[PDB]
Amino acid sequence: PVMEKLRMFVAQEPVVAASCLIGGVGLFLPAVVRPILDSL
Amino acid sequence: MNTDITALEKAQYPVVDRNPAFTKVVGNFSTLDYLRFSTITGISVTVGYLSGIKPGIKGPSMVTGGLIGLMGGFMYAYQNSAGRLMGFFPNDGEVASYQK
Amino acid sequence: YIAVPAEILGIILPLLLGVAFLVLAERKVMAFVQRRKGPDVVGSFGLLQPLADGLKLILKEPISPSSANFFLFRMAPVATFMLSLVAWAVVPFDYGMVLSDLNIGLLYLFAISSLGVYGIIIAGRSSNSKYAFLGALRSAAQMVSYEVSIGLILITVLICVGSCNLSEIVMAQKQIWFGIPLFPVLVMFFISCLAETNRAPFDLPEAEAELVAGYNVEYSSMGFALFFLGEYANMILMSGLCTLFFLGGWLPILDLPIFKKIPGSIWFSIKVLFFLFLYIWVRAAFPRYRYDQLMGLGWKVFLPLSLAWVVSVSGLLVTFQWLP
Amino acid sequence: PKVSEDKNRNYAVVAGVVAIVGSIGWYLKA
Amino acid sequence: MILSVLSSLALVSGLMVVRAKNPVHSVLFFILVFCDTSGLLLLLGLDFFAMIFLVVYIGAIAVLFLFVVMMFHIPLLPTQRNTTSLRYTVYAGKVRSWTNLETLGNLLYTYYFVWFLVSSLILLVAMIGAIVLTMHRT
Amino acid sequence: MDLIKYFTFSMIIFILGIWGILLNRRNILIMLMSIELMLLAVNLNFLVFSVSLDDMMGQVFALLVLTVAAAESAIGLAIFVITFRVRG
Amino acid sequence: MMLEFAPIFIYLVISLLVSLILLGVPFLFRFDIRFYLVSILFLIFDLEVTFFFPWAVSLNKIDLFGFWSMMAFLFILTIGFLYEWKRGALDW
Amino acid sequence: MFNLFLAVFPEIFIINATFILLIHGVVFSTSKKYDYPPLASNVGWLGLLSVLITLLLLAAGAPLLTIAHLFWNNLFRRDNFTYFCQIFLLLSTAGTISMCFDFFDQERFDAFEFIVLILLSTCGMLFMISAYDLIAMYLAIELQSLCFYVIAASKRKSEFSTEAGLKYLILGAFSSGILLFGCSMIYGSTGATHFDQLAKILTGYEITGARSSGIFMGILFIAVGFLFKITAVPFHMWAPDIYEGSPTPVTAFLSIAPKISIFANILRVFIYGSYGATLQQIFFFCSIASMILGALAAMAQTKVKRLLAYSSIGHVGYICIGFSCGTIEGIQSLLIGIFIYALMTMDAFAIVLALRQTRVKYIADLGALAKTNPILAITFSITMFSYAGIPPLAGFCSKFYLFFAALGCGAYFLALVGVVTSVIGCFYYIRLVKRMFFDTPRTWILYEPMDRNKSLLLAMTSFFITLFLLYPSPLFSVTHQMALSLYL
Ligand SMILES: CCCCC/C=C/C/C=C/C/C=C/C/C=C/CCCC(=O)O[C@H](COC(=O)CCCCCCCCCCCCCCCCC)COP(=O)(O)O[C@H]1[C@H](O)[C@H](O)[C@@H](O)[C@H](O)[C@H]1O
Ligand SMILES: CCCCCCCCCCCCCCCCCC(=O)O[C@@H](COC(=O)CCCCCCCCCCCCCCC)COP(=O)(O)OCC[N+](C)(C)C
Repeated sequence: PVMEKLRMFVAQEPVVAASCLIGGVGLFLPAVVRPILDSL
Repeated sequence: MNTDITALEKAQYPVVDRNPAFTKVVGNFSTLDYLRFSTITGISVTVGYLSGIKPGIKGPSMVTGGLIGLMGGFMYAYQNSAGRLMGFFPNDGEVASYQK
Repeated sequence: YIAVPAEILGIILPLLLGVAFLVLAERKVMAFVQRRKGPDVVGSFGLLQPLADGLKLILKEPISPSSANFFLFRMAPVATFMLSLVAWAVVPFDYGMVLSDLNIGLLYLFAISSLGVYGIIIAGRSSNSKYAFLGALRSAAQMVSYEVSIGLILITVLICVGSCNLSEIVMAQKQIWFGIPLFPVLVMFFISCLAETNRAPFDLPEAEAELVAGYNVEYSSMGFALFFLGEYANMILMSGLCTLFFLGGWLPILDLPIFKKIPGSIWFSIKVLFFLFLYIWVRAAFPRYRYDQLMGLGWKVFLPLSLAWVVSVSGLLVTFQWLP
Repeated sequence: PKVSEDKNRNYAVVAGVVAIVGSIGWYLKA
Repeated sequence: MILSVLSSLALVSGLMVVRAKNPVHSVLFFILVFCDTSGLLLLLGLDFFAMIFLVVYIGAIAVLFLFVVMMFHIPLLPTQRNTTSLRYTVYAGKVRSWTNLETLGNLLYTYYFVWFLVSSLILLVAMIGAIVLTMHRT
Repeated sequence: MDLIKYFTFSMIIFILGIWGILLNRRNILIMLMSIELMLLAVNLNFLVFSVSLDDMMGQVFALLVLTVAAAESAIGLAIFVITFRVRG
Repeated sequence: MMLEFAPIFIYLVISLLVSLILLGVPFLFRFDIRFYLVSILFLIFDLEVTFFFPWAVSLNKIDLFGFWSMMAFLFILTIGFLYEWKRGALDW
Repeated sequence: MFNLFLAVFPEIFIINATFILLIHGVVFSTSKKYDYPPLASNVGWLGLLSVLITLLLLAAGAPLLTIAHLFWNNLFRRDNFTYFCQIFLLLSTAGTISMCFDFFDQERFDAFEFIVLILLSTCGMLFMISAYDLIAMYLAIELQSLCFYVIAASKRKSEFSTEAGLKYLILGAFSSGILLFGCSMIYGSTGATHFDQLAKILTGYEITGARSSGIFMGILFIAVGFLFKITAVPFHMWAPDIYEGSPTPVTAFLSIAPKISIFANILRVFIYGSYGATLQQIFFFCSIASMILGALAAMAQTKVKRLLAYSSIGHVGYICIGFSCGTIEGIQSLLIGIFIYALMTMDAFAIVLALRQTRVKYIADLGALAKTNPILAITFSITMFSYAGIPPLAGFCSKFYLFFAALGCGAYFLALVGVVTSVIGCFYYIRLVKRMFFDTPRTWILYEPMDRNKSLLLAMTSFFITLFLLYPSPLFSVTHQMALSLYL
């Protein structure tokens, strides 16, 4: 599965994984959370 | 934003849902749309495999071709479905589906 | 309209004496960290030591052949010093304690900081040496590289406040400092300001420039000292930028309406000197950092991460409609 | 001598078969 | 009179750029041309562009050129007796008056957003081209 | 009369850049500075016209021109350093 | 609204005078490509900052459209920087 | 919201595929598992597939691509003319990228950035045809300009490639500055950067009744910049050197893909932004000079690429004949000439790439080619005759209808100069013929056989050229519809 390769990548590159995680959060909030709170 | 979707050349055919939502036109895919999607994706995957044997990257080339074909076929199917709902295409099916 | 030069001198002269006493503070704090006393004999607590240093530097023969076109070598200190001073014309000390009231005043700071690269470059080139020029060029490349991280962090700050004006940035921090939420961003900005002034573990470029050469170039007696003065003025400026943006610029830190006797002009100075103490602490707590890994670090752990922080702040503010 | 054992080339073959079938259906259904 | 002397000095620097004796001084005068130009824009009333000229032209382009050079070696007549008092100021519109930055960003990313992406593609072309040509990596 | 002065100054910068690029066929470095001068003069033309007409299409396009100027300079110096590697 | 730059000009003149009086006191008594590459990356990632500056200030006026256009711009430059990273040209 | 982007799918898809190809190439060109594979042909085949898919997207969206025309009005305006122009430019790009595959492995040039830059410049060209404003016009020009500046100097071992790339860079930068200075004053004297409102403020009053020194000279500078862009005499400072120095696949992409888009751009500017009838004069003299000097200069060249460069300049003059006579028939002749010249240029560069396998340099190396490979000799002779304008071939029809358009407007001097330049032009073409059929040199150069894609493209183009006069109705009808779609 992809989990082993993903975890090995996170272990070797901490800064890139952290940057991707924060960027994914910052892109997921306005693309998913925003429409569902727009409709209350 | 202020958005107005009005074509310069109006639809020659009956119009249903002049501004169709993404989910519905995705759900309007007929067997022809699925067939053209599948053939585009298959052609792209085959080209990706065949081209990437000389460099030796036989699987990654397959995946890249598959991504390209999936995107292209989905765009083509969506365009056809939309033009059917917008009325630019023959759309003889969902015009009957609208009545019932 | 004749009142301006008085303000200019009142901003310049205390800056120079503060640079001198900041050198003294550097020596004294490094002494105390290493279980020492530092300059104590001169003056009372070493307070007259910078004065003795200055009078000693003046009372020496100047080595000024300059072995060159006689012009570019004497203009580099002037350029770096005038830039490091003009960067101080926009700082909003307390409320009206600001010289110029630029409606942007932040892209202006970014531009002034970016322009402070030619001084060292033309100093290295004018100084006819096959390694001093190269070392100056590496230092310039380092500052240039960390400028982009500085700019991205400035954008991160500017998103929250919504206006470029420096006074309004502090005005927007009545609720919280912007340092509590953006603490990783504050650390990044501190490290970038630390690495952009060659005043850090991020120091090796110039460190080897003297080790392999000994500065066997046209070393003016105290004409060279203008580089040192400008570097320490930049130290003070980039120490104050952190307390303008991430800490409250002049607002009380954690205060009930009881300690209102003191003014806001010293709430700024206490944070500035705290950040200066942190500068000295970091210098005398860590080993130097190689230039091979300096560039790689500055390009691969700060640009993507600061860009991600920009993206996350913008996305979170937009989602909940929390914009200014 | 019963299985191809190349799980990567098999996907290419099935994709090509799907492409041919889709092209034929496109020609006929349309 | 501030415009005249600044324009004249910019013109002199631009003239000396093309007839320079060595590339170093050519780049040095090239920097002064943009310095004067930014001052002129500042006089014009556009503070944002006046400082982008420092950030880009003499912030990155001039540094790049210097790095490369280091190595590899009908008008209205001036009569204004009765015109400085005929200025009609419409106070409406002064309330909630935007700057040169808010106005630009209002319509740069929203209405004319295709050209913005075209400029992004231009930047990507430059970034790729600077690498394909110059990667020796020996 | 200041629009006239602005336009004349920009036009003289433009013709001076043309002058610089035309004369020296071999410098290859003054040519790039002259091209930058031409772009600068046109940017000032656009900004001055935008201010005079109170129209915003001048400043948007002037800002977009900077991307082209930077990209052209970057590619120019890339090709220059490639060319210089051959000789000397 | 823009008279606040004449103080900057006078400050600059006085600072130059102070520098002159400071320098005059004693008187009264070979090629690397990597440098070019880092300069190019700085230029490219400085243009993006100059583009960010109008976006952040006017981000309130524009909702879910300017933000996503700037995100597309960032994605394009991120693809560029990713090609930059893997190819090399980013470490020494 | 999302359906407002149905008019930009043929471009969004090509951008996304370009990004995917760039990512795949950069990821798998540095993998130690596969030992740094040479994935230039792989990326090229994927790019050709992407071009075919976006061509399919563009072709099937004829009823579409005109929706939300108010929302996109400020940015671009695409119509029947733009639709056909894009659908032909993309086909030309596909053919060029297809006939250069063997160039990647024959001489071991595995740089996949070449293909991604071809794709991205093609996207820029697709922007240019749809561009309906001065800003978008200039930006779309600059996309392809920078892509070509990068690509021309790609082969960094030959002094020709680097110097030609630098000359192209300097000339294009000067031309772009000239064009942008021209647009700046047209904006200054009228505002109204948009083409729709630029064609309405200038139609009100003729230039003869009152003289505006700003609009006229801005239009003149725009025309001068555009003539620099297409390398039209006297603005041909270095074009033969650019075409000789640049790599053969690059020159194959040039002079077909850029010229089509720039000519569509010039059509859009000329029809709308020009009502003073002052561009007739600038096109007249420059096209005459291009005709005369191309005809008189291509006869003195001994290499092949220089001859193709000067033939391209001559055909540019022949096409520019259509601008001087502004009528429906003039634009029809211009577009038909562009189409035929594009096909013949593709065929000729396929010939040149075929003999590039053994490094053909001069015109004498292709001596006695009728013996080693008779059929390729016949194909090259037919293509050369089509260039000449011999009746029983394509290329004669284009010159014919260009002459008809020239005589329709009463420009009798244009017809005479066209005839005489054709007479001299055919002479050195037949001179090329003699050395390739009749006289046999002592030493023979042997050429290794070709590959299937180039051979198939060459056969298709050769059958198109010969049998065009049998059934030319579809091209004429397309061109008549395109010429009228500029207004309705
Ligand atoms: C009296 C006679 C009447 C008439 C009788 C009628 C009979 C009907 C016969 C139809 C034959 C179909 C022919 C279609 C042919 C397509 C081209 C063949 C494609 C092909 O190379 O094969 C597979 C690949 O796979 C696909 O890339 C994509 C796969 C495409 C091919 C899959 C076709 C499978 C269809 C199965 C239908 C079963 C029909 C059963 C018929 C028998 C019933 C009794 C093997 O690749 P590979 O890596 O080992 O090796 C390839 C190959 O060597 C060359 O292409 C290259 O030189 C080399 O670089 C490498 O690429
Ligand atoms: C989702 C948004 C887009 C995300 C991608 C955008 C960026 C573009 C990146 C494109 C390049 C990615 C290519 C790498 C992807 C992973 C590669 C891979 O899966 O291959 C693996 C394994 O892959 C496989 O085995 C099977 C994968 C292909 C089968 C599926 C084909 C694709 C079908 C359609 C695509 C998916 C659907 C569309 C997307 C949902 C490696 O196998 P090999 O090493 O070649 O096998 C051994 C080789 N050797 C014998 C020499 C030792």
